[PDB]
Formats: sequence, C-alpha cells, structure tokens
Amino acid sequence: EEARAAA
Amino acid sequence: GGYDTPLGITNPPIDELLDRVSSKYALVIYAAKRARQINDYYNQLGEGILEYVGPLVEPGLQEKPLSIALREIHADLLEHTEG
Repeated sequence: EEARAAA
Repeated sequence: GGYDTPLGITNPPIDELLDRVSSKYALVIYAAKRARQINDYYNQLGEGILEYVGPLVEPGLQEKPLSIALREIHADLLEHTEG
C-alpha cells in the first residue's frame, strides 16, 4: 500500500 | 552481518530474502508472479493504461524482470496472502 501510493 | 558484496545472480542475497516469507518455495512463487506482472506491464504499455503497475524500483539499463521482482522483494515493496 505504501509503495503503491508512492508510485 | 559483514558479507562481501554479491555480484551477478546472487544479488540480493537469498538469506535476507527468506526473512520476508516463510520458505524458499514462497519466495519462488512470489518472484515469479511479480516478474510476470512486470513483463505484461511492459507488454501492455503501448495501449491504454490498465490495472497493472510497476516496476516500483528503478531497473537498470537492461534488466530481466525476475531480477527486478526479487530486488523489489528485498526492498520491502510488496505484500501477499498464501492459499
């Protein structure tokens, strides 16, 4: 979730 | 943990990868599915944007998708659920 938001 | 830096097919080290999942079989399927996802992201880039995303980490000049998937694994950028 955190890196999906980062993308 | 003072190992000399790995090179080639052993980067990232598998012992640090195994702390993320239960067994090496889970790592195998993890990385296989993620590498497939990256591959069809590269395939479905010409047409309209669909639900697939990645690579979240920046690849190299030319890099195989499985290496990208395993490096994403080591960077703690994914999650999963088993069967």
